[PDB]
Amino acid sequence: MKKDIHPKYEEITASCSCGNVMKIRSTVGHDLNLDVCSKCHPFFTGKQRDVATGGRVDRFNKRFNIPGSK
Amino acid sequence: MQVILLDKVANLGSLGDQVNVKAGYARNFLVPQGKAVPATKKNIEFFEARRAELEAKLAEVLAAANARAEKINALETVTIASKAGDEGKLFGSIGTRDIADAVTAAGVEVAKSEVRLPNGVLRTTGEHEVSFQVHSEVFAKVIVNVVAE
RNA sequence: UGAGCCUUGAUGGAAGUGUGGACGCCAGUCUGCAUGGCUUUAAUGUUUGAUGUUCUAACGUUGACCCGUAAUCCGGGUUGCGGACAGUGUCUGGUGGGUAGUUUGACUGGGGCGGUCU
RNA sequence: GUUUAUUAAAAACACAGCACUGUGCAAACACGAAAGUGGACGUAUACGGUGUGACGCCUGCCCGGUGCCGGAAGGUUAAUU
RNA sequence: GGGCGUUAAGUUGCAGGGUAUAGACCCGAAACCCGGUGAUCUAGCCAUGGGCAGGUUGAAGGUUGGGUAACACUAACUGGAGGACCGAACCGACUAAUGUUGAAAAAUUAGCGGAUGACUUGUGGCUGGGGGUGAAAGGCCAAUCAAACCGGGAGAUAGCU
RNA sequence: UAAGGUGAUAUGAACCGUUAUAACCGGCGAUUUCCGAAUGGGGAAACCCAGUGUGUUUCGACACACUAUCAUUAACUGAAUCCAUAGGUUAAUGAGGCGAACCGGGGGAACUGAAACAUCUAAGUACCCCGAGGAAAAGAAAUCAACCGAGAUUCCCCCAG
Ligand SMILES: [Mg+2]
Ligand SMILES: [Mg+2]
Ligand SMILES: [Mg+2]
Ligand SMILES: [Mg+2]
Ligand SMILES: [Mg+2]
Ligand SMILES: [Mg+2]
Ligand SMILES: [Mg+2]
Ligand SMILES: [Mg+2]
Ligand SMILES: [Mg+2]
Ligand SMILES: [Mg+2]
Ligand SMILES: [Mg+2]
Repeated sequence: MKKDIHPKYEEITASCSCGNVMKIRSTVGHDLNLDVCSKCHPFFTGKQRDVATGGRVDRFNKRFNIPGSK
Repeated sequence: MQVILLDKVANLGSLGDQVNVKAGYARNFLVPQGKAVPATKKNIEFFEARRAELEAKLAEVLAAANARAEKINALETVTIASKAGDEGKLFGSIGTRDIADAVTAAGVEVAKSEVRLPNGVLRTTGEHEVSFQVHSEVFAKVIVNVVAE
């Protein structure tokens, strides 16, 4: 639902089988929290994968300079 | 896999490693409160000035901190009874305070962060040995004793 | 304890007496040490895979207490217990009907049952 | 004893008894987005779930089939490299 | 040699015959799907209040007198049980007649069962449709229930009348 | 603008007007109870209750006026913890709700057809949700071409069923 840093997902899709299922699929990603900011100290964001790995090449700061600004 | 300790701590590096280091280990412990590291362009070049500019410390500073084992050795017996009782045991707590605080029983003061004793001290009353460890370059010697009341 | 590079060895300071490991078509040679005047393969460096040792430093805490707060959430702080474990991400061997992908003919004295389709 | 009020009162449901299994208490489990509540103001001689079958006398033989419980040495076997 | 061609005038309108894509002559299902409205009936349950002349019988236990070495045993009095009795209110519906274009879309009349209990009732609250509730009949969920009502997909489809 | 005129179902009464502030029409205003985004709090809509200020005051009062919530900024206050934040107060701006269709976007059927039915169709239609405008939306090559070259996006007819 979140993965804040990055968008998210929760888009639907149909999970076909052998030929076809007109069913539906959805909810993905995950969560976690408690991220230590070099500054004061951690607010627990509920990012997920692709969000967690993002806080790496990036920052922790710029990775937050948005969930604030905007 | 890229950091700069400088304040070596059992890690395969001193004065900060410039080649492949550990990863995910510093994200929560090393970097926080411990020894910050980021071996990324910016922080890198800034360390060169701390080294390319390089000592009077080994001759002078070492001396303003080496007299430790010499200033405190002939000391009068430490008489801080740790509530010896319980049919042959004690009541008083022996850990960090009574070891170092045993010096201001007349005035002088120290820092509880210099003690040298791996194991905690058994709550006895005998010749409590205290190997004062001010700095790596220089070590000292102290004692402690318990009485009945 | 395996294996890769490959580093130092055995095939392809001047005599004699000796000690050890080597293997045999076997009657033998190999090979360090005192006194005497490239590959087949072994050790050390290593790189890396295995078990097993120990360490703290991962972060965990659905323990306690303090504020926000006349909240059971959450966050911060103190404290305790756990601790580089757990757990997560990528990769990888298992296992995996738990799930999925792979319609059910016609003829016929209605149809179906039966029978037949060359 | 109970049941198809209004075509079935039974050999069906229940029953006491038996067994398996789960639950260390903020119990398992259930109602509930949560708070909270039931279980229980009980705490393994207790509570739940499954199957077998008031009180009395009892409840025989079969584990081949299916299911479940234990083992897991060996065979077969997924992703993965 | 044989197949197909080779001194067949076509083309563009207009009106018509046919064909193609379209509804598709008209009316009609039982149904499926989507979104809302419904627990003012009824089924359960929650909270808070009320009712039971109505009347009867009268077990176990006990108090006391008697009595026993002690009990049993007994006599009264108290006591108050029971798929107990008849029994009004109240609750329910076993039987027959009448009604059947009714007084009434389930009742009236005479009987009938329970009536201190798994009782009965007022007020308000909570469960929503493949869902609820159910001492279980597929019963009840507003005269509707083997899947409610309302609106929509919708002119569903109808080789049938 | 003007001789009439006081809206309609019915006059009638009592009247206003004929010159140029009587009507009547058009513009800008003034007023504009209660409810309704409803905004001081509550509420079964048009009702109920308060705080803090006010004027006239025969100086209790009447009514009036302000006081919702969010967001931006401003200043002031300000925890666990020195700091700093969290939080709090005040104030100025602004939003909030209606709205027919067209438009961008998030979510998205089934009947139906395939003479059955799963791929496929219906159709990204129905519908539901958000948003904005007068239109919206789109709009200067890491485009295409084929060794020739074209030259941003958009909309129209062809290429082609
Ligand atoms: Mg459906
Ligand atoms: Mg009563
Ligand atoms: Mg009843
Ligand atoms: Mg009579
Ligand atoms: Mg029953
Ligand atoms: Mg029942
Ligand atoms: Mg029925
Ligand atoms: Mg007002
Ligand atoms: Mg409000
Ligand atoms: Mg066809
Ligand atoms: Mg269609």
